[PDB]
Amino acid sequence: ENLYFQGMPLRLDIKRKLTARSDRVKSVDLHPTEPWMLASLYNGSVCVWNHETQTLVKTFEVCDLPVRAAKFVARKNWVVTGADDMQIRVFNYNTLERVHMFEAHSDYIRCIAVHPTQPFILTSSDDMLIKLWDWDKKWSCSQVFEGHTHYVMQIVINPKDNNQFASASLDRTIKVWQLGSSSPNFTLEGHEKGVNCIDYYSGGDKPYLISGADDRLVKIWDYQNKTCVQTLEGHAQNVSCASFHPELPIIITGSEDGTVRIWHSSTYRLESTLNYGMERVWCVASLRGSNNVALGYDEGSIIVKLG
Ligand SMILES: *C(=O)[C@H]1[C@H]2CC[C@H](C2)[C@H]1C(=O)O
Repeated sequence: ENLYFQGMPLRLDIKRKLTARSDRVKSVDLHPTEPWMLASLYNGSVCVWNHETQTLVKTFEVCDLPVRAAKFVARKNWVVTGADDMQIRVFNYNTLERVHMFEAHSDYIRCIAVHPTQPFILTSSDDMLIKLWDWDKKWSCSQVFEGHTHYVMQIVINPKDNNQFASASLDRTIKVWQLGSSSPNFTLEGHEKGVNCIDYYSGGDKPYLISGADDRLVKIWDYQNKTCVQTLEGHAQNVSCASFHPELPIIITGSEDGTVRIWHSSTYRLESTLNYGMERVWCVASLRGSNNVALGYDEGSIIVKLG
Protein backbone atom coordinates (compact mmCIF):
# COMPACT_ATOMS: atom_id res chain seq x y z
CA GLU A 1 0.00 0.00 0.00
CA ASN A 2 2.94 2.39 -0.90
CA LEU A 3 5.07 3.66 -3.88
CA TYR A 4 6.79 0.19 -4.21
CA PHE A 5 3.38 -1.44 -4.97
CA GLN A 6 0.98 1.37 -6.07
CA GLY A 7 1.16 3.61 -9.21
CA MET A 8 1.83 7.39 -9.49
CA PRO A 9 -0.71 9.80 -7.89
CA LEU A 10 -3.47 11.05 -10.28
CA ARG A 11 -3.24 14.76 -11.11
CA LEU A 12 -6.37 16.13 -9.35
CA ASP A 13 -6.64 19.94 -9.67
CA ILE A 14 -8.98 21.07 -6.82
CA LYS A 15 -10.57 24.57 -6.85
CA ARG A 16 -13.28 25.67 -4.32
CA LYS A 17 -16.19 27.02 -6.46
CA LEU A 18 -18.74 27.52 -3.60
CA THR A 19 -18.71 27.47 0.20
CA ALA A 20 -22.28 27.84 1.56
CA ARG A 21 -22.34 27.69 5.38
CA SER A 22 -25.77 26.46 6.67
CA ASP A 23 -27.59 24.02 8.96
CA ARG A 24 -26.96 20.27 8.22
CA VAL A 25 -27.23 19.39 4.49
CA LYS A 26 -28.81 15.93 3.86
CA SER A 27 -28.92 16.06 -0.01
CA VAL A 28 -27.36 17.98 -2.96
CA ASP A 29 -28.04 17.98 -6.72
CA LEU A 30 -26.36 19.80 -9.67
CA HIS A 31 -28.60 21.25 -12.45
CA PRO A 32 -27.68 19.97 -15.94
CA THR A 33 -27.91 23.41 -17.77
CA GLU A 34 -28.09 26.11 -15.04
CA PRO A 35 -24.99 26.85 -12.91
CA TRP A 36 -27.09 25.67 -9.88
CA MET A 37 -26.53 23.51 -6.80
CA LEU A 38 -29.62 22.31 -4.86
CA ALA A 39 -29.32 21.50 -1.11
CA SER A 40 -31.99 20.13 1.27
CA LEU A 41 -31.46 20.95 4.99
CA TYR A 42 -32.26 19.40 8.41
CA ASN A 43 -34.25 22.63 9.18
CA GLY A 44 -36.66 21.90 6.23
CA SER A 45 -35.06 24.50 3.82
CA VAL A 46 -34.39 23.61 0.16
CA CYS A 47 -31.94 26.15 -1.39
CA VAL A 48 -30.61 26.76 -4.95
CA TRP A 49 -27.15 28.37 -5.17
CA ASN A 50 -25.76 29.88 -8.38
CA HIS A 51 -22.11 28.68 -8.30
CA GLU A 52 -20.94 31.30 -10.93
CA THR A 53 -22.35 34.36 -9.01
CA GLN A 54 -21.92 32.43 -5.68
CA THR A 55 -25.38 33.79 -4.66
CA LEU A 56 -28.46 32.17 -3.09
CA VAL A 57 -31.01 32.59 -5.96
CA LYS A 58 -34.05 30.42 -4.82
CA THR A 59 -35.47 28.82 -1.65
CA PHE A 60 -38.62 26.72 -1.12
CA GLU A 61 -40.82 26.53 2.02
CA VAL A 62 -40.98 22.69 2.31
CA CYS A 63 -41.52 22.10 6.07
CA ASP A 64 -39.74 22.57 9.42
CA LEU A 65 -38.75 18.85 9.68
CA PRO A 66 -35.68 17.45 7.84
CA VAL A 67 -35.88 17.18 4.02
CA ARG A 68 -33.46 14.28 3.33
CA ALA A 69 -34.19 14.10 -0.46
CA ALA A 70 -34.34 16.79 -3.17
CA LYS A 71 -33.71 16.51 -6.95
CA PHE A 72 -34.10 18.67 -10.04
CA VAL A 73 -36.36 17.47 -12.84
CA ALA A 74 -34.76 19.75 -15.46
CA ARG A 75 -37.15 18.73 -18.31
CA LYS A 76 -40.19 19.67 -16.07
CA ASN A 77 -38.58 22.82 -14.46
CA TRP A 78 -39.13 21.12 -11.04
CA VAL A 79 -37.44 20.54 -7.69
CA VAL A 80 -39.00 17.36 -6.15
CA THR A 81 -38.65 17.03 -2.33
CA GLY A 82 -39.22 14.25 0.28
CA ALA A 83 -39.60 15.15 4.00
CA ASP A 84 -39.75 13.53 7.46
CA ASP A 85 -43.53 14.34 7.44
CA MET A 86 -43.82 11.65 4.70
CA GLN A 87 -44.92 14.11 1.91
CA ILE A 88 -43.44 14.43 -1.63
CA ARG A 89 -43.63 18.17 -2.55
CA VAL A 90 -43.06 19.25 -6.18
CA PHE A 91 -41.98 22.89 -6.77
CA ASN A 92 -41.68 24.85 -10.02
CA TYR A 93 -38.21 26.51 -9.78
CA ASN A 94 -39.26 29.23 -12.32
CA THR A 95 -42.43 30.33 -10.37
CA LEU A 96 -41.30 29.03 -6.85
CA GLU A 97 -44.87 27.54 -6.58
CA ARG A 98 -45.64 24.21 -4.87
CA VAL A 99 -47.52 22.71 -7.87
CA HIS A 100 -48.25 19.30 -6.22
CA MET A 101 -47.81 17.26 -3.03
CA PHE A 102 -48.98 13.88 -1.69
CA GLU A 103 -48.37 11.40 1.18
CA ALA A 104 -45.85 8.91 -0.32
CA HIS A 105 -44.82 6.81 2.74
CA SER A 106 -45.66 5.99 6.43
CA ASP A 107 -42.17 7.07 7.75
CA TYR A 108 -39.20 9.40 6.87
CA ILE A 109 -38.45 9.66 3.11
CA ARG A 110 -34.68 8.99 2.67
CA CYS A 111 -34.18 9.29 -1.12
CA ILE A 112 -35.61 10.27 -4.58
CA ALA A 113 -34.37 9.07 -7.99
CA VAL A 114 -35.68 10.73 -11.17
CA HIS A 115 -36.14 8.53 -14.26
CA PRO A 116 -34.19 10.12 -17.14
CA THR A 117 -36.65 9.25 -20.04
CA GLN A 118 -39.98 8.16 -18.36
CA PRO A 119 -42.25 10.38 -16.20
CA PHE A 120 -41.26 8.50 -12.97
CA ILE A 121 -39.71 9.18 -9.59
CA LEU A 122 -38.64 6.40 -7.22
CA THR A 123 -38.95 7.16 -3.46
CA SER A 124 -37.40 5.15 -0.55
CA SER A 125 -38.40 5.31 3.14
CA ASP A 126 -37.79 4.21 6.75
CA ASP A 127 -41.08 2.28 6.06
CA MET A 128 -38.72 -0.26 4.29
CA LEU A 129 -40.48 0.30 0.90
CA ILE A 130 -39.42 1.76 -2.48
CA LYS A 131 -42.30 3.28 -4.57
CA LEU A 132 -42.63 4.29 -8.26
CA TRP A 133 -44.77 7.39 -9.02
CA ASP A 134 -46.00 8.47 -12.52
CA TRP A 135 -46.33 12.29 -12.87
CA ASP A 136 -48.13 11.76 -16.24
CA LYS A 137 -50.85 9.83 -14.28
CA LYS A 138 -51.60 12.33 -11.47
CA TRP A 139 -48.57 11.06 -9.40
CA SER A 140 -50.35 7.68 -8.93
CA CYS A 141 -48.21 4.84 -7.41
CA SER A 142 -47.14 2.52 -10.32
CA GLN A 143 -45.25 -0.05 -8.14
CA VAL A 144 -44.40 -0.88 -4.47
CA PHE A 145 -40.99 -2.64 -4.10
CA GLU A 146 -41.03 -4.97 -1.00
CA GLY A 147 -38.08 -6.99 0.43
CA HIS A 148 -35.91 -4.72 2.66
CA THR A 149 -36.34 -5.36 6.43
CA HIS A 150 -34.96 -1.96 7.57
CA TYR A 151 -34.79 1.73 6.39
CA VAL A 152 -34.04 2.12 2.60
CA MET A 153 -31.35 4.86 2.82
CA GLN A 154 -30.67 5.34 -0.92
CA ILE A 155 -31.84 4.28 -4.45
CA VAL A 156 -30.22 4.95 -7.88
CA ILE A 157 -31.34 4.07 -11.47
CA ASN A 158 -28.87 2.11 -13.69
CA PRO A 159 -27.80 4.79 -16.23
CA LYS A 160 -27.01 1.95 -18.77
CA ASP A 161 -30.44 0.27 -18.14
CA ASN A 162 -33.18 2.67 -16.89
CA ASN A 163 -35.53 -0.31 -16.19
CA GLN A 164 -33.02 -1.38 -13.43
CA PHE A 165 -32.26 0.37 -10.09
CA ALA A 166 -30.53 -0.50 -6.78
CA SER A 167 -31.28 0.19 -3.09
CA ALA A 168 -29.11 0.41 0.07
CA SER A 169 -30.72 -0.57 3.42
CA LEU A 170 -29.83 -0.54 7.16
CA ASP A 171 -30.72 -4.29 6.84
CA ARG A 172 -27.04 -4.54 5.61
CA THR A 173 -28.16 -5.56 2.06
CA ILE A 174 -28.17 -3.96 -1.42
CA LYS A 175 -31.09 -5.06 -3.69
CA VAL A 176 -31.29 -4.74 -7.51
CA TRP A 177 -34.77 -4.29 -9.01
CA GLN A 178 -36.62 -3.97 -12.36
CA LEU A 179 -39.61 -1.54 -12.61
CA GLY A 180 -42.02 -4.30 -13.83
CA SER A 181 -41.67 -6.41 -10.57
CA SER A 182 -42.46 -5.75 -6.84
CA SER A 183 -39.77 -8.33 -5.75
CA PRO A 184 -35.99 -7.80 -6.17
CA ASN A 185 -33.96 -9.43 -9.00
CA PHE A 186 -31.35 -10.29 -6.30
CA THR A 187 -29.77 -9.23 -2.96
CA LEU A 188 -26.03 -8.42 -2.48
CA GLU A 189 -24.72 -9.31 1.04
CA GLY A 190 -21.24 -8.46 2.42
CA HIS A 191 -21.62 -5.24 4.49
CA GLU A 192 -21.32 -5.99 8.27
CA LYS A 193 -23.71 -3.11 9.27
CA GLY A 194 -26.44 -0.86 7.71
CA VAL A 195 -25.74 0.32 4.08
CA ASN A 196 -26.13 4.16 3.64
CA CYS A 197 -25.33 4.74 -0.07
CA ILE A 198 -25.33 3.07 -3.52
CA ASP A 199 -24.13 4.37 -6.93
CA TYR A 200 -23.63 2.95 -10.47
CA TYR A 201 -20.41 3.27 -12.46
CA SER A 202 -21.62 4.97 -15.71
CA GLY A 203 -19.01 3.41 -18.12
CA GLY A 204 -20.08 0.44 -20.36
CA ASP A 205 -16.81 -1.50 -19.57
CA LYS A 206 -17.77 -2.60 -15.94
CA PRO A 207 -21.12 -3.69 -14.44
CA TYR A 208 -20.11 -2.06 -11.09
CA LEU A 209 -21.87 -0.31 -8.28
CA ILE A 210 -20.33 1.27 -5.15
CA SER A 211 -21.74 1.23 -1.58
CA GLY A 212 -20.81 2.67 1.85
CA ALA A 213 -21.96 1.44 5.27
CA ASP A 214 -21.91 1.88 9.08
CA ASP A 215 -19.10 -0.80 9.04
CA ARG A 216 -16.67 2.06 7.87
CA LEU A 217 -16.32 0.18 4.52
CA VAL A 218 -16.73 1.08 0.86
CA LYS A 219 -17.50 -1.90 -1.39
CA ILE A 220 -17.38 -2.35 -5.19
CA TRP A 221 -19.94 -4.88 -6.55
CA ASP A 222 -20.22 -6.71 -9.92
CA TYR A 223 -24.04 -6.71 -10.49
CA GLN A 224 -23.72 -9.39 -13.28
CA ASN A 225 -21.53 -11.91 -11.27
CA LYS A 226 -23.31 -10.63 -8.07
CA THR A 227 -19.93 -10.52 -6.16
CA CYS A 228 -17.99 -7.97 -4.05
CA VAL A 229 -14.91 -7.23 -6.26
CA GLN A 230 -13.22 -4.84 -3.73
CA THR A 231 -13.45 -3.56 -0.10
CA LEU A 232 -11.88 -0.09 0.49
CA GLU A 233 -10.77 0.54 4.13
CA GLY A 234 -9.66 3.86 5.66
CA HIS A 235 -12.80 5.76 6.77
CA ALA A 236 -12.87 6.11 10.60
CA GLN A 237 -16.74 6.25 10.82
CA ASN A 238 -20.03 5.47 8.93
CA VAL A 239 -19.64 6.01 5.12
CA SER A 240 -22.63 8.28 4.22
CA CYS A 241 -22.05 8.77 0.44
CA ALA A 242 -20.13 7.25 -2.49
CA SER A 243 -19.97 7.98 -6.25
CA PHE A 244 -17.96 7.05 -9.36
CA HIS A 245 -17.07 10.37 -11.03
CA PRO A 246 -18.60 10.39 -14.57
CA GLU A 247 -15.61 12.28 -16.19
CA LEU A 248 -12.58 11.36 -13.96
CA PRO A 249 -11.11 7.89 -13.22
CA ILE A 250 -11.95 8.33 -9.48
CA ILE A 251 -14.30 7.15 -6.74
CA ILE A 252 -15.42 9.79 -4.17
CA THR A 253 -16.61 8.73 -0.66
CA GLY A 254 -17.71 10.84 2.33
CA SER A 255 -17.99 9.83 5.99
CA GLU A 256 -19.14 10.98 9.47
CA ASP A 257 -15.30 11.06 10.06
CA GLY A 258 -15.59 14.48 8.30
CA THR A 259 -13.37 13.36 5.38
CA VAL A 260 -13.98 12.98 1.64
CA ARG A 261 -11.71 10.22 0.24
CA ILE A 262 -10.81 10.10 -3.49
CA TRP A 263 -9.65 6.71 -4.85
CA HIS A 264 -8.43 5.63 -8.32
CA SER A 265 -11.48 3.90 -9.97
CA SER A 266 -9.36 1.00 -11.48
CA THR A 267 -6.39 0.49 -9.02
CA TYR A 268 -8.32 1.64 -5.85
CA ARG A 269 -5.20 3.62 -4.72
CA LEU A 270 -6.12 6.21 -2.05
CA GLU A 271 -5.40 9.56 -3.85
CA SER A 272 -6.70 12.03 -1.23
CA THR A 273 -8.17 12.41 2.28
CA LEU A 274 -9.65 15.89 2.76
CA ASN A 275 -11.30 17.14 5.97
CA TYR A 276 -12.70 20.56 4.93
CA GLY A 277 -13.57 21.41 8.58
CA MET A 278 -17.41 21.29 8.25
CA GLU A 279 -17.78 18.14 10.46
CA ARG A 280 -19.78 15.15 9.14
CA VAL A 281 -20.20 14.51 5.37
CA TRP A 282 -23.76 13.39 4.36
CA CYS A 283 -24.03 13.57 0.54
CA VAL A 284 -22.15 13.98 -2.75
CA ALA A 285 -23.43 14.94 -6.23
CA SER A 286 -21.67 14.88 -9.62
CA LEU A 287 -22.82 15.82 -13.17
CA ARG A 288 -22.09 14.14 -16.56
CA GLY A 289 -19.97 16.59 -18.64
CA SER A 290 -18.81 18.57 -15.56
CA ASN A 291 -15.81 18.47 -13.18
CA ASN A 292 -18.00 20.12 -10.43
CA VAL A 293 -18.81 17.99 -7.32
CA ALA A 294 -21.31 19.06 -4.59
CA LEU A 295 -20.69 17.97 -0.95
CA GLY A 296 -23.14 18.40 1.96
CA TYR A 297 -21.97 18.59 5.61
CA ASP A 298 -23.22 19.29 9.15
CA GLU A 299 -21.99 22.91 8.65
CA GLY A 300 -23.08 23.56 5.02
CA SER A 301 -22.32 22.66 1.37
CA ILE A 302 -19.35 23.20 -1.00
CA ILE A 303 -18.69 22.78 -4.74
CA VAL A 304 -15.16 21.70 -5.72
CA LYS A 305 -14.01 21.59 -9.35
CA LEU A 306 -11.93 18.36 -9.69
CA GLY A 307 -9.51 18.08 -12.65
C1 LIG B 1 -28.94 13.36 9.79
O1 LIG B 1 -29.36 14.34 10.37
C2 LIG B 1 -27.93 12.48 10.46
C3 LIG B 1 -27.50 12.93 11.89
C4 LIG B 1 -28.75 12.90 12.81
C5 LIG B 1 -28.98 11.40 13.06
C6 LIG B 1 -27.93 10.74 12.16
C7 LIG B 1 -26.74 11.69 12.36
C8 LIG B 1 -28.35 11.01 10.67
C9 LIG B 1 -29.78 10.63 10.35
O2 LIG B 1 -30.67 11.43 10.83
O3 LIG B 1 -30.06 9.62 9.76
